[PDB]
Amino acid sequence: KITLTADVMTYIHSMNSTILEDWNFGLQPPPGGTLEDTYRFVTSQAIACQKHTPPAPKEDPLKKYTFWEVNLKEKFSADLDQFPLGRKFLLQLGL
Amino acid sequence: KVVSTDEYVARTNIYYHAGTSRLLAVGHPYFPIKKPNNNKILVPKVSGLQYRVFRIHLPDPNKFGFPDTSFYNPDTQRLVWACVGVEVGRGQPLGVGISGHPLLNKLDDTENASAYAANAGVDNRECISMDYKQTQLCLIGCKPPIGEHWGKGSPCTQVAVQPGDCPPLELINTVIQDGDMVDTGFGAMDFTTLQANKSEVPLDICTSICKYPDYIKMVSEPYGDSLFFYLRREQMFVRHLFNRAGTVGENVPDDLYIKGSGSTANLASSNYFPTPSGSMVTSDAQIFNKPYWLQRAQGHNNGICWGNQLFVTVVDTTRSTNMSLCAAISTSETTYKNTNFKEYLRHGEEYDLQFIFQLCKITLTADVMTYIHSMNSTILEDWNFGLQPPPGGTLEDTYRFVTSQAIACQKHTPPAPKEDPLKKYTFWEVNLKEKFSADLDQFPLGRKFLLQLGL
Repeated sequence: KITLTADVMTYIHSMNSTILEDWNFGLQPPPGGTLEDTYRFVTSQAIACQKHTPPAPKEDPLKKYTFWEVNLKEKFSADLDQFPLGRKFLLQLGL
Repeated sequence: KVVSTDEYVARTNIYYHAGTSRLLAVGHPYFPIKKPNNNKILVPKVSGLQYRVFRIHLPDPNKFGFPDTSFYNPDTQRLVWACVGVEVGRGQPLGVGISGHPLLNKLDDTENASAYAANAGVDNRECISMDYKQTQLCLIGCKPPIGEHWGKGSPCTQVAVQPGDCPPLELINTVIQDGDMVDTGFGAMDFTTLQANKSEVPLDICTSICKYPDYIKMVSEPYGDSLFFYLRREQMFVRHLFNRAGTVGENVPDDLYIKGSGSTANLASSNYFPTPSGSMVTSDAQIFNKPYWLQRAQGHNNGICWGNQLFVTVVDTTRSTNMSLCAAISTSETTYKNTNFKEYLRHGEEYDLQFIFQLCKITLTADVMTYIHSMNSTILEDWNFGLQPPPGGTLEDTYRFVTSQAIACQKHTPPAPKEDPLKKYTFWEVNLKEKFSADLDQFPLGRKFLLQLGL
């Protein structure tokens, strides 16, 4: 996890914009903010669940190049015990 | 998930009284009197069977100018009006009306016959009258009442109905508007559309629609804004029994009798119908001129007159007596000349309302707001949140705020007044903006209520 404060953010951005851009910060309720604000927030926030799903997928910034693609999105697991590496690693570190 | 207003609504120790001076309405008991050629109603229809609906307007609490304003913080909440006490004033002396129709589709007394009925010629209708079902009722809410009734429901694309063919039915909900008709003892339906006959019921209702409070639905309401308080009192019985003249729509299955013979040979109409009769009225029966304390309500909304609005809906036959007034054409002839006198019919209604309201504040936080909005946008929209100084905000912000805020007092007063979202409908308007008071001691209800609660 990464607590995102100003400096933090900045540093990251400066380091590599994308990182943040890629992420998404769902609008949140402004602390102690003027009712007006809060209100508006609600509204906007409310009209944010219109089920409209038009999220234009970004483009591979390296489409140019080509290499062996390896999708893992559906291969993550917790009980490493069920895996060699897991076992090894696990035991290795111990805890 | 919904919740009782008590959750988000804060109750103050402030109470106010308000009530109409004395409402009065007079007109024709059966129909309006308008110019034959024209349409402008010289005289309006006025009967004890008209649904009395009141759009009670209240002054904006937040906009109201109070003595002390400490009790709450305008930077965190808004004020709302909450009714807690109401009394309905009925001024006319107890009495009964009576309606009918010169050519009601009456056939013959089915109650008891010596010998079989005659034969159906044409235009056998007659002039009759009656005393509809006795009904007392009233209800209140921040939203208007919704009636149910019967009507010609749209059909299916099949046998293109053969003229005369029986129409299909459909229960219909509708906003009970002021003046509408209450069940008379004939049910709730669009007599107009359902009875082409135009002589099945007394005139006063002939061309109209009898409505009934769709209590059920009203309560089923989650927020339950429709109505939070009410009480009904109806009763009636069979005065007479009659046969409906006309032609058989659906025939009697022979497997339910033995063929006639001679006079009997031919079947008489089986389509009977009764004469409603609201029995005698009594004082002890009375339901108005009594105070109602809306302390608790089984509904989620607890008398939160949102938008500073209100809906008192009443119905009372108990004082229906209409007076037959007659004027002569010539102060001469010492002999009664039927043609020397013009007969008229008039009915009047005396009303007067009064209530007690508790002031209420509502801390507006996110969830809060949301809930409200979700519940009913308007509420907030209607309110106004003057820009405020952002806490600890960047000087830049604060600054800008100032500017904007500053340029907000340019004396420019172009506030386009909103539009009645129910302009469509129409009912008895009741402005109270200038009738609120604190020293309830100066008022009956006040006294009563006051003492009643004690503190």
